[PDB]
Amino acid sequence: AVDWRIDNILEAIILMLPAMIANATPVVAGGRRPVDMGVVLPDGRRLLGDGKTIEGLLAGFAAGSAAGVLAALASGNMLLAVHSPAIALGALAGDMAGSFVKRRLGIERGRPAPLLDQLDFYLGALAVSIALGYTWTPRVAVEAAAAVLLLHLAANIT
Amino acid sequence: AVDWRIDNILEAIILMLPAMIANATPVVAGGRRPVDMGVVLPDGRRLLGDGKTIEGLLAGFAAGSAAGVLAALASGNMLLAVHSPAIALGALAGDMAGSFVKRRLGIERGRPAPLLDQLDFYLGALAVSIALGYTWTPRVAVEAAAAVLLLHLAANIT
Ligand SMILES: Nc1ccn([C@@H]2O[C@H](COP(=O)(O)OP(=O)(O)OP(=O)(O)O)[C@@H](O)[C@H]2O)c(=O)n1
Ligand SMILES: Nc1ccn([C@@H]2O[C@H](COP(=O)(O)OP(=O)(O)OP(=O)(O)O)[C@@H](O)[C@H]2O)c(=O)n1
Ligand SMILES: [K+]
Ligand SMILES: [K+]
Ligand SMILES: [Mg+2]
Ligand SMILES: [Mg+2]
Ligand SMILES: [Mg+2]
Ligand SMILES: [Mg+2]
Ligand SMILES: [Mg+2]
Ligand SMILES: [Mg+2]
Repeated sequence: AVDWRIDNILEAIILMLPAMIANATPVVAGGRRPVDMGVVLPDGRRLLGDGKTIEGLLAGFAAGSAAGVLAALASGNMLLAVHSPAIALGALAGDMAGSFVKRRLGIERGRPAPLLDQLDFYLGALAVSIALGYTWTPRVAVEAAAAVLLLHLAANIT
Repeated sequence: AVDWRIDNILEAIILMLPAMIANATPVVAGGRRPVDMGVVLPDGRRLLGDGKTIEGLLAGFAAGSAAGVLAALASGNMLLAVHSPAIALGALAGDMAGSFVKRRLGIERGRPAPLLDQLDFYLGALAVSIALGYTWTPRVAVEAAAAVLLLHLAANIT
């Protein structure tokens, strides 16, 4: 069950799974057309870099929308099918905002920014869910962030 | 005033100011003897790197202890003079743990790891305060973290 007060970790995980899926899909869908059209800024660095492709955004968005159907059916909350596309967009925007910040700091495309690399999409998606009218408790907002960390390190321990 | 339930941002700021001061002091005190004795690990990277010096740790510890005297006098809570050295140590340990993680990821000494570079000392200090018996609310734990970010970006906007 998902209501407007996100106050347990399973409910956060249901709400956020479209974002997680939107964030993870571009690594398999590939892509080769950069969102930033290859633009370099006056600091010598790409605006976003090659890691952000238009095929990535579309597959991520498509995947997040499809997952929100599953979130809506699993939870009985049909609003999840309407909200999950917007949340997917926030996840995708936050991942790009993180790449933007890495480039401005001189961090080359692909080099690790620990914490930021794992949480940027979560923070964009979280921001959108709040713009949509959801209230998070701070504890469950922290737990979900740590659950994102645990699964990323869970993805790499396998 | 500082009690055992850290539940407002000013009380968190008083408790944490020794850690902030412990974390900031090594950048001026210099230092040239690495904590890691120059050891390189089998992955080819330094254990900690040159950025962690023994003079840094001592000046940081000294500074954090001195600040806890000010925290104890400002708040009327004499236990702050006893706790602030341990909290300073947690701040120093967390900053080293962050450098450790950067080296294992191939991030060279001094290259930016945004978020991690600003929060590692806060997380060590927070861990020690909880080991000491303090309870944080999640909201004030998040606020203080964002206040650390805001001041670091405040340090750089001046
Ligand atoms: N909008 C996106 C997001 C990611 N990806 C693909 O997924 C990979 C991994 O994503 P990410 O780790 O975020 O990109 P990085 O290669 O690490 O680049 P950056 O340093 O900007 O994070 C990218 O290389 C890219 O192949 C994509 O095509 N389009
Ligand atoms: N225990 C410490 C902590 C820091 N410093 C000094 O303060 C500077 C800045 O601290 P920090 O940013 O944490 O070190 P970095 O140079 O960025 O190295 P790292 O990549 O490991 O973070 C260091 O270069 C070093 O001169 C020190 O001497 N001893
Ligand atoms: K990323
Ligand atoms: K640091
Ligand atoms: Mg609820
Ligand atoms: Mg670049
Ligand atoms: Mg990456
Ligand atoms: Mg209190
Ligand atoms: Mg090294
Ligand atoms: Mg640094």
